[PDB]
Amino acid sequence: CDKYTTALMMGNWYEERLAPNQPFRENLQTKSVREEEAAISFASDLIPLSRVNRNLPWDTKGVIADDGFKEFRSVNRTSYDPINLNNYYNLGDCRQLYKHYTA
Amino acid sequence: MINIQRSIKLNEKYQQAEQYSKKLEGISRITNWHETKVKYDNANQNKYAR
Amino acid sequence: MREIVHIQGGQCGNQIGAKFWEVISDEHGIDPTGTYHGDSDLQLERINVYYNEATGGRYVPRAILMDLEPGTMDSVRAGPFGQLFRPDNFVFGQTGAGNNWAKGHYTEGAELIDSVLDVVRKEAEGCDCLQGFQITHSLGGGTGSGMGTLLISKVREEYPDRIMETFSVVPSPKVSDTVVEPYNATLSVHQLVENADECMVIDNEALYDICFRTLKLTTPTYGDLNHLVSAAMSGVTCCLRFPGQLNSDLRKLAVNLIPFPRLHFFMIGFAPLTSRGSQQYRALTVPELTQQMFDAKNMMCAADPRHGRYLTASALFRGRMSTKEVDEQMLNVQNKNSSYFVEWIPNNIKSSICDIPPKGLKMAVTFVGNSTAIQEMFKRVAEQFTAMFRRKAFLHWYTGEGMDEMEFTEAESNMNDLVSEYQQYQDATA
Amino acid sequence: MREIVHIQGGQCGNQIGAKFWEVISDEHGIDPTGTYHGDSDLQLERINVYYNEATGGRYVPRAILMDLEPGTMDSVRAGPFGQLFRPDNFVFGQTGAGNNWAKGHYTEGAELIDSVLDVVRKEAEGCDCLQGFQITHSLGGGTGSGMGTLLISKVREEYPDRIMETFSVVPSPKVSDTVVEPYNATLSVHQLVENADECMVIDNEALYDICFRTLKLTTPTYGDLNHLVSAAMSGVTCCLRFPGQLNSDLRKLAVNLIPFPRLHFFMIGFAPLTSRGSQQYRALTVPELTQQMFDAKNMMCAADPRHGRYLTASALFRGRMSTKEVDEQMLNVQNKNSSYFVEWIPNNIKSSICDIPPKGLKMAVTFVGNSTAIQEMFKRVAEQFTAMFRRKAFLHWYTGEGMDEMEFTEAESNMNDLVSEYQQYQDATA
Amino acid sequence: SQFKAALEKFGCVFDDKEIHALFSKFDVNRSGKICYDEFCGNFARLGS
Amino acid sequence: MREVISIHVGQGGIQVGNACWELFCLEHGIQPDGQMPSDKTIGGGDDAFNTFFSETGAGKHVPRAVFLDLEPTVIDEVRTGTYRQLFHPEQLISGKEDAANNFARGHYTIGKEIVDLCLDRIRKLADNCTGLQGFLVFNSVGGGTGSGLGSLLLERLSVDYGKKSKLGFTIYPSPQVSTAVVEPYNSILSTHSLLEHTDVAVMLDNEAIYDICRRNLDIERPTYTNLNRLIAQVISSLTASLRFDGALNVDITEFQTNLVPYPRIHFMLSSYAPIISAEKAYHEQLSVAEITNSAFEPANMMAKCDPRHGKYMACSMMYRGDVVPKDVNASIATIKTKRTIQFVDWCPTGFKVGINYQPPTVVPGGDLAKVMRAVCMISNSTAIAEVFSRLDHKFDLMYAKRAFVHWYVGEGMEEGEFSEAREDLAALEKDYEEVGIET
Ligand SMILES: Nc1nc2c(ncn2[C@@H]2O[C@H](COP(=O)(O)OP(=O)(O)OP(=O)(O)O)[C@@H](O)[C@H]2O)c(=O)[nH]1
Ligand SMILES: Nc1nc2c(ncn2[C@@H]2O[C@H](COP(=O)(O)OP(=O)(O)O)[C@@H](O)[C@H]2O)c(=O)[nH]1
Ligand SMILES: Nc1nc2c(ncn2[C@@H]2O[C@H](COP(=O)(O)OP(=O)(O)O)[C@@H](O)[C@H]2O)c(=O)[nH]1
Ligand SMILES: [Mg+2]
Repeated sequence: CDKYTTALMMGNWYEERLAPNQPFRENLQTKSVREEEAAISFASDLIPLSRVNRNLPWDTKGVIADDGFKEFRSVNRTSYDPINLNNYYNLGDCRQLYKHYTA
Repeated sequence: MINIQRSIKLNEKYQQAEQYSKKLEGISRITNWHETKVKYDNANQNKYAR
Repeated sequence: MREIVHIQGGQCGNQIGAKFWEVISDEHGIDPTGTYHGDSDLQLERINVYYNEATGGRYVPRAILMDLEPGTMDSVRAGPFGQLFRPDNFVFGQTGAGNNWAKGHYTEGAELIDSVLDVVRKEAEGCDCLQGFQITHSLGGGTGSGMGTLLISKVREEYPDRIMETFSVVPSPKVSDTVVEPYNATLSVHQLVENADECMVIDNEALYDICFRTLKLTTPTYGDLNHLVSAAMSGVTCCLRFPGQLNSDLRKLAVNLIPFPRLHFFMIGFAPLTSRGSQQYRALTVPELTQQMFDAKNMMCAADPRHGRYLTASALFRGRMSTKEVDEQMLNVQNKNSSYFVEWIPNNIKSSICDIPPKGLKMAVTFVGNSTAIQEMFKRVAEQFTAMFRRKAFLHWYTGEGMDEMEFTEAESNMNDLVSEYQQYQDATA
Repeated sequence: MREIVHIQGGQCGNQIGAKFWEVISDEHGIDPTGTYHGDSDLQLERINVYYNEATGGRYVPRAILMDLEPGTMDSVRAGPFGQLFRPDNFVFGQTGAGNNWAKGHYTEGAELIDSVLDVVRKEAEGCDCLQGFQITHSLGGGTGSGMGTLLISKVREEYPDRIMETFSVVPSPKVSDTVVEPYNATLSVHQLVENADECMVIDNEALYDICFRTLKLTTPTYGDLNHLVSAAMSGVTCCLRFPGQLNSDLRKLAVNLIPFPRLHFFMIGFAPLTSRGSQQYRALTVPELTQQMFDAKNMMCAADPRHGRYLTASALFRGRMSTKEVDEQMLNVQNKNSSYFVEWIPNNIKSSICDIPPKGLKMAVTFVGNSTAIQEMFKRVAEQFTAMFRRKAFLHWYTGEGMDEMEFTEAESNMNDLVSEYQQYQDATA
Repeated sequence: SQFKAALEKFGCVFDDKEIHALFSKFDVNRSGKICYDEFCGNFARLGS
Repeated sequence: MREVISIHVGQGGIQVGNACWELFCLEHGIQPDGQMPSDKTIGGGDDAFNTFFSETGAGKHVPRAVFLDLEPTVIDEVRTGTYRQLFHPEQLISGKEDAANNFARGHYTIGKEIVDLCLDRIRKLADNCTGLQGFLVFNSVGGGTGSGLGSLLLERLSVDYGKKSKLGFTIYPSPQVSTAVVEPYNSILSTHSLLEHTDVAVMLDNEAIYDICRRNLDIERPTYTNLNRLIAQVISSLTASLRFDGALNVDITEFQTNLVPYPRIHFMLSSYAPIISAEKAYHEQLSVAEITNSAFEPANMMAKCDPRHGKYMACSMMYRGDVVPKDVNASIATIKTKRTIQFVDWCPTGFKVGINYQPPTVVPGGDLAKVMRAVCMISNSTAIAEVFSRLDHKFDLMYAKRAFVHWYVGEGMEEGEFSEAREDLAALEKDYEEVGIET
C-alpha cells in the first residue's frame, strides 16, 4: 500500500495482500465495546470509575506465526524413554520361520 | 587439676566401650559370610552342569 | 517457588504489561476467563511463578499497576484479557502528571505511593520465596519516570538482597514527541543507577526500523512493538518456568553480566524474526539463529553495536538442539569478531539452554548484551540537556514544586560521570 | 444446656436484633414461620440455647423487646422474620424518653421497668441451666442508655455469678446527630462500668468506613451495618452451638481476656470482607484471614490499636482446617509485631476452632481484643463533656428530675480515673 | 490394583468390598477403567 | 561385602549420575521400579549387586547414591523421569535457591544449611554399609553450587571419616569451549580447596569428548546424553573388578600405591577403547594389539592435553572381555619399545594391569555397538600442568583489574583468599615442573 488501494503494484503490493482481515480499519465507526459496566469494583474514587468506550483490538500476531507444530516435549524425557528398555526385553530372536501375527 | 583426670577417665571408658563393639561387630561379618555360604551353595553345581 | 511479581506504571508501562500478560496467558494456556485449557502437563509444573491460584480453580496474575490518570486503567480493563487482574492491584490518582517529573515524584507521587507500597508489600509477603522484581516503564514521561522510580527507591530500601529488573523505554531524538524529554530522562537515569540491578533499554524508532525492514509491513502500530517487547521479556525468564540442560536464573545472569556495580545497562534482541511472505522458505538451524541474532540491525536500541566493544553477552536458546553446535557457533562468532570484543576478558559470551520453545516455534534465541555502544544515547541526551538547560527554559515549572536546580546539576554531573567511566574500558587495555 | 437469653432496648437495639435473629435463623435453617427445614442434624442438636420449644414443634426466640416508643415495635413486627417473636415478650411505653437520660432512668424507666424485670425473671427461671446475659443498645440515645442500663444494674444485683455482655454503640464526634450525646454517654459509661462483665465497643463511623472501603458499595444503608454487626455478634458464640476441636464459652473468653476487673472494654472485628466483584480473585486461606484479622482499618471501632499496646487478644476460627497453621500464624504475628504487644504478659493471644462454617463461606474469623488504645474514645468524650459542662449548657433538663451536678462530677471523675488507669498499665515495664 | 496402590500412597488402606464400592461409583460405564482426570476434577470441585 | 558410596553434586553431576545409574541398573538386570525380574535368575549374578544396590528385604533394591543440588529443576525432573520408583525419595536433597554460578554463595552463605542434612544421609548410609571401600564423587568445577558444595562436603568428610579413599571425577573448563564467563574463579578456588582434601582427581573436560564422538561415532550434533553415556561406560569399566570375577582383580585401594608418587601429585586423565559405531564395527578386527595401541593415541584421550609434551609417570589399564594375558604382555612390550611415548627415568616399571572376564554391556538406544573386548586406561603425566598454567594465565589476566570481585566479597568472601589460591597453584605447577627433571 503506497498511497493506493492494494490492488496495484506500488512497493509492498505482495506480502500485504496476505493480510488476515483486521476489521478495525473498515469498522472505525462501530466504536462500541461499551461493556465494562459499572463494576463498582476497580474502582471507587463514592463514585465508580467512569468508563469511556475503547476501539478495536487491532489484529496482532506480530511475532512469526506458528508453523503448525505442537512441540511441548523434554529432551530428558525423549532421550531415555521406557520404550527402548521394554523393547530390549521380552522380545528378540524373531525371524519369522513360520508365519505368525505379532503385536 | 581434677578435670584432667576426669578427661582421662571418660576417654578410657569410652575407648573400652568402643573396642568391645569393634570386636563384636567384627565377628558377625565372618558369621554372615559363613551363613550365606551354605544358603548359596545350591548353585555352582547346578548352573555349573548347564 | 522463586516467584516474581510484576509492577507497571505510566501509559507505556501499562500497555506493555497488558500485552506481556496476554502473551504469557497464551503461552501457559490460560483462557481470558482464567480457566486452564492447556494441552501438556508441563504448563502447570511452574504455573505458580507468574500466577496465584484462587478458589474456583482460576489463576490470577501477581501484577500491580499504578498511574496518576485513570484513562489507561479504563483502557486496560476494557481490552482483551482485562478480566485477569484482581481489582485490588489497580491504584490511581485523579489529576495526572503532565510529563512533569516533580509532579509525579514529590507531591502527588508521595501522597499516592503509600497505597501502592502497601499492595506490593502484601503481595510480596503472600508468596512463599521471593526471587526478584521486574518493572516496565518510560523515562520520557511524567508519572512513570517520577513515581515509578520513587517506588523503585522505596522498594530497594526494603528488599536490599532481591534482584531488580527494569525495562525502560528510553525515548530517542528521532521520534520526538515532548520538549521536556531531557529533564525527566536525566533525572530518572540519575535515580536509577544506584538502585536498579539490571536495566534493559528499549527504543521506539529502533522498533519501527525492525518492523519496516525485517517484518516488512507498511502500517505498524503500538500493538506490534508491545508484542515484540513481550516476547523478549518472556524469553528472558524461560528457564525459571521450564526444564533445561543448563538452567540459569536472574542471579546467574547478573553475575555473568555485571563486571562492576555501576555497569548495569543492557541492550536486548530476539530471534528469529522474518516476514510473513518468507515464513516457509527458511531452514531451522542454529547457524541461522546466531547469524540473525548477532546482527547489529536486529538489536532493540538506537545505539550501533559496531561503534564499540562488547563487554559481556548472554544468550538463552530454547528448544531441542545440541550443545556442540551451540557452543561451536559461539566460539566461531567470538573468534572472527575479536575486534568487537574487549580483549582482557576471555569467553565473554554465556549460553543457556531451555527445553520448551514458544508455542508454534522450535529454536528461539533471546540475547542480552553489555557493551560500550550505549554511551552514544546518553551522550545525545546530555548534549540536548545542556543546550536546553543553559537557557533555563521551562525551568520554572519544576522550580515551582519544591525543586531546585542543584539536583539538576547533580544529575547531569552524575550522568556525565557514568558516560566517562563507562567509556574508559573501551580504550583500557591489559 | 448453658443457654442464654436476649435483652434489647432502644430503636438501635431493636434494629440490631431484628437482623441478628434473621442471621441466626438462617444459620439454623429456620423458616420465617418458625418451622425447622434444615439439612444436617448438627443444625438441630443445639437449638435449645437460643430457641425455646413452643406449641406445634415450632421455636420462638428468647428475646425481650423493651422501649419507650412503640412505633419501633410496630416497624420491627412487620419486618422479615417478624413472626418469630412471641407477643408476650414485647413491652413498650407510651411517652418516650426524649433523648434525656434523666427521663429515661428516673421517672419513666423506674415506673415501667417492673414489668420487663418480671418478664426476664420468668424467662431466666424457666431455663434449666442459664449461662449468661447479652444486651445490645446505643449510648447516644435516651431510652436505651437510661433504662437498659438501669435494667443491667438490677440484673447484676439479682444474679451475681452469671456473665454479662453488652454490645454498646457509642457516638463518634464525626458522625453526630444529637447535641446532648456527651452527657448521657458519660452517665451511661459510668453506670455501665459498675456492672458490665464484658463490653463490645461499636462505632457507626467505623462501620461506614468499612462499608466504603472494603465492600466498596456505593449506597450503604443501616441494613448493611446491621448485617456486619449481626455477623460479628453471631461469630463469638459459634463454639457454644457447634462442635469443634477446642470448645470455648463466654466465661472462658472472659477469663482469657480480663487481666483486671475494671478492664472489660473490647474492640472486635470480623473476617473476611470483600465486594461482589472481588470474590473470584481471592484465595480463602489462613494467611489472608490472619492478615485481614490484625489489620487496623478492618476494625469496627474508630480506635487505632497501633496507638497503644494490646493487652489480650482472641481468635475464633470457623471452618474445617489444620491446627498448626492457626498456631504458627499466631506465633508469627506475635513475633513480628512484638512492639505492639505489652511485654510483661507474653503469649497474650488465644485461639479456638469450630468446624461449622457460616452459610455461603468456607472460612471465617472473629477477633476480640482488649487493648489500651480504646482510651482515646473516652478522652475525646470527656473533652466534649467538659467543654459543654463549663457553661452549664442544657443542664436544666437534667436538673428537672432530681438529678444534681454531683452525679455529673462523680461520673466524670470515675471515667477520668479509668482513663488514667488504662494509661498506667500501658506505660509500665518489668 | 493401581487404584488400591494410589490410596495406599495417601494412607487410606481399605478393604476389598469398599475398594470395589469406591471404584464402581466413579466407574459409571462399568467397563472397569476409571479416568483419574475426572477423579481429580471431582475432588477439586468438592474441595472448592 | 565391598561397597562404595557415590555422591553426585551439581547439575552436571546429577545429569551424569542419571546415565551412570542407568548403565548400572541395566548391567545387573534390574527393572526401573527396582524389582528383580526374576526370570530364572537363580542367583545368576548371585552377589554382584551389593556393591551398588542393597536389598530391601523383599524384592526391590535401592542404590547407594546421594544427589545434591540447590536448584530443584534437575531434582524434580528426576523425580518425574523414568526412575521415579527407584531412588529413595528423601535421599535426593533439593535446595531452595540456586547458587547461580557464585562460589561464595554455595560455600559461605547458603551451603551451611544443607551440609548437615547431607552428612546425616551419609551417616545413615555408612551405618548400613559394612565393608565400605571408598567415596566416588562427581561435580562440576565451573559452577558455583557444584564447586562450593563439593568443597564443603570434602572438608566435612575428610575429618568425619578420615582415611577412607576419595576419587573425584571433575570437569574442568575446556580451552575455548566454555559456557560461563566467571568459571576461572570457581575453578581456581575449587582446585585450591580440593588439592589437599581429595585423594584421586580425574580430568573430564568436554570438548575432548566432543571430538572423540565426532571422530568415532560420526555424530555431528551430539548432546550431553552421549557425554554422560561415555562417562558412565568409563566408570563401569573402572569399577567392574570389585563386583565381577577376573584374572587380575584390582581394588580402588589399588590406586593410591600405584598412581600417586607424591601427596600433591594426584591429578590424572583417562582414555577408553574401542569406540566404534554399529555399522563400522562388524567387519573390523578389534584385536588386543590395535585397541591398546589406539588407547595411547593422544587424540583418543579424554582430556585436552598433549602427552607428547610431557613425560609419563604411571598408567593403570583395565581389560574386560576374553583378553589373553600373554597378548596383553606382548602389547605392553610393543608399547614400551615404541619411542614416542617416553617414560621418565625414575619409573622403570609404570604399568598396573587388571583383567576381568565380563564383556562390556550395551544400552538400548545407545550409540556404541556390542563389543567383546575393551580397555580403560588412567594415566598420570607431567603434561597435565598445561591446563593449570592456562587457568593461571586467565585468572591473572582477569584479576589484574579486580573484575567480578564485588559479587564474591559482598557474600562474606574475603578479598585476599584469591591470593593464597594463586601461590598454591604456582607451587603446584612448580612441583609438576620439578618432578620431570631427570637425575
Ligand atoms: N559434559 C557435561 N558437562 C556438564 C553437563 N552439565 C553441566 N556441565 C558442566 O557444568 C558447567 C556449569 O555448571 P552447571 O552444571 O551448569 O551448574 P552447577 O555446576 O551446578 O552450578 P550452578 O550453575 O550455580 O547451579 C558447564 O560449564 C558444563 O561444563 C553435562 O551434562 N555434561
Ligand atoms: N513502543 C511503545 N511505546 C509507547 C506505547 N505507549 C506509549 N509509548 C511511549 O511512551 C512515551 C510517552 O510516555 P508518557 O505516557 O508520557 O509517560 P508518563 O507521562 O509517565 O505517563 C511516548 O514516547 C511513546 O513512545 C506503546 O504501546 N508502545
Ligand atoms: N448500627 C446501627 N446504628 C443505629 C441504628 N439506628 C440508629 N442508630 C444510631 O443510633 C444513634 C441514635 O440513637 P437513638 O436512636 O437515639 O437511641 P435510642 O433513643 O435509645 O433509641 C444514631 O447516631 C444512629 O447512628 C441501626 O439500626 N443500626
Ligand atoms: Mg545448578
